[PDB]
Amino acid sequence: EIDTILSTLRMEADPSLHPLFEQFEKFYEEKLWFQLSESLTKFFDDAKSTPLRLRLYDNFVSKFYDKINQLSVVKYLLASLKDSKDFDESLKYLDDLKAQFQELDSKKQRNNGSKDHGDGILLIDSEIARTYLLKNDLVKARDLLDDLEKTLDKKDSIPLRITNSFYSTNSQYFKFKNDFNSFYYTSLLYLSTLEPSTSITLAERQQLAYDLSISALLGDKIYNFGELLHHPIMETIVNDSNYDWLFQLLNALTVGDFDKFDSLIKVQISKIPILAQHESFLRQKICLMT
Amino acid sequence: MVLEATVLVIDNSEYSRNGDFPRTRFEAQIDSVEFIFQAKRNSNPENTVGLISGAGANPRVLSTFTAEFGKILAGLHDTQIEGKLHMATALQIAQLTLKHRQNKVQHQRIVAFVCSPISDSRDELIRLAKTLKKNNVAVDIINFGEIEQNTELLDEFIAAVNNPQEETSHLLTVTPGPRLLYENIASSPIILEEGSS
Amino acid sequence: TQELQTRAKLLDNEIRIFRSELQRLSHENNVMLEKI
Amino acid sequence: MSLQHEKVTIAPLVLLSALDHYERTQTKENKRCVGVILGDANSSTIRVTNSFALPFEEDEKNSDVWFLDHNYIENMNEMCKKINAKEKLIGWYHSGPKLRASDLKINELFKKYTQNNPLLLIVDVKQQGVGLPTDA
Amino acid sequence: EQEAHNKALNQFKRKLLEHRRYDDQLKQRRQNIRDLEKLY
Repeated sequence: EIDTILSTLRMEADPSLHPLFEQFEKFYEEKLWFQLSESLTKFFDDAKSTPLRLRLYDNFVSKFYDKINQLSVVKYLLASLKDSKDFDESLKYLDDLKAQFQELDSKKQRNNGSKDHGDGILLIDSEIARTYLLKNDLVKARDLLDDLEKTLDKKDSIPLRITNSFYSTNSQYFKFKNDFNSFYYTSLLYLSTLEPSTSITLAERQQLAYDLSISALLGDKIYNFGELLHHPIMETIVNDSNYDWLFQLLNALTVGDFDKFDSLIKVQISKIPILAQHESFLRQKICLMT
Repeated sequence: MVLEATVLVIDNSEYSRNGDFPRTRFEAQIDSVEFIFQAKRNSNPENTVGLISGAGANPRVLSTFTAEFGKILAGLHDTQIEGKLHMATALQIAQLTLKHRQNKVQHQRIVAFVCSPISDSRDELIRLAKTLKKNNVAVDIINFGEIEQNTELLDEFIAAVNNPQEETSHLLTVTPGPRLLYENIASSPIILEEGSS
Repeated sequence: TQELQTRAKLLDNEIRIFRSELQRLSHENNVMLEKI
Repeated sequence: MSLQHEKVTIAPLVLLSALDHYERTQTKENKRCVGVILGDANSSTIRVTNSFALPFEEDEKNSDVWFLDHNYIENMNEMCKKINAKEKLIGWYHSGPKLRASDLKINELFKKYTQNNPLLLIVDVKQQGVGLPTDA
Repeated sequence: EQEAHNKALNQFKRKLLEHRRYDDQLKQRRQNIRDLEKLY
């Protein structure tokens, strides 16, 4: 039954991605639930790019969830719907998982004696909110975030990954409404506290880095440049093409030289349609800074 | 067993949930802990047992010396499985736990369940081993987590400890494959073990 | 006739898990009373 | 937990107690003492009413090695709630001389007991401070 | 009979019937702690 699913996955996979698939079958059998989680974890991190995920995840999430950490279950589902460009699909799978955790805790709590399951709750709701924002059902999203915020404060502490996921959703909503100041401020909190998960790659830094820089350029009160440099996002990478021109704007501000600033911006006005229309802001900002 | 105080170290690393012993290994170990405690009490009433953790960053005293299975099980009924073994820290602390005693004639013994490989420098544990033995603390390893996914490095350490002591250290090997954890332990020396006393 | 045997071993272990639980709950009533 | 901990008032009796406890365990000259501090809380002014020595062993080879007898802190608390119910677990004092990163770990163990945030009262019993030898 | 699974069932019947009882004892005891807390 499951073995048939594993064989399909191996045939489509690369020889290099064969040993990850072969480890799932044996470890499940061997009832090593530690390795069952480890093998899986490697897979979702990077082989989420490939469609391999659809067949392996959904089946494993709907079958053999109970065994591994709950956190590990919701982490894979997250990976699957990242690359998913369908919202009917996304909404379905969430509602289904939520029901499963509810059952699971009836046994598990006594069995281990102690084991949290409230981790999975919050993350589900954070994902659902976000689904609604992209669907541009902004109103639903607003009240779900608010509720999470209240819930969260009753807890003294949560994982890095929990507050990083709250923050990520909130930052998305703010750039949608083009509340530039609030996007940037919440984005700072996100960087500091960041998931130890390595889903965040160099390309994901770059994507986030264009928006963060735009919000602060058009401001007249944002002066958190020193914090920016030191944060992972610009720390590891400065030497891409996005960070050639954009970082030079940034430098030009800091040295407080308007002659350089003028030169760069004219070229960037044709290329960038955000900078074309916000000319007035860019000049005001540099003035107040010096 | 006569005039003996034995602290059980329960280790509920992330390899405690491994379903190798039915239904899970974690629940298999409760049965094991109940097994050891009742047997040693009935044999000698001066036998006492406390319960400490090998898990988390810093150990937790759940229970003191007792001839009460209720006191041990209440603490056991609620425990985390996401803690992790830190053997080196644990060894020095177990000794400290052992200074208070129903009476001093009782021996110093640790029985420790092991569900995961060592998480510490190998070389350090040899040095700690020889600090324990001056004060005559002997340490019996029910081994089954080291030989899941790593080679057996425990033999070196058991040899180092072994000296004339109130009791001797023992290596008792239990196969990690299904056989029910309490069941191997009942067939292993636990009360058929012996010292140099 | 095979399945009933194989099932008998699963129920045997279930006897013990129930009995351990019961003992803790009996202990708890005894402790609460003395304080009353 | 609770976030109301805006003021700390300190009975002089507490102060007197902290040296007394230090000397009766025969801890001295970089041997540390941990005791419970009892008093009122879930209130802005934390009122430290009393303190009491606990079983504590200090290891110098590994500074992250210590003993605390966890059961005892429960038991003692039970007795004093009977004497006066207003006293509750509110944290733990250290004798200093200084704060450490081991006191962070120690904090964590008291956090479980405490339904407030555990108050760490650093009583320097030696009193080398020119002013206040007590930090909260 | 000679057949030994015939005898075997008689042991299995008792296990099943004790299991039902251990669940009823379990619920009641949990209830009883609660009642004493209301007194307390």
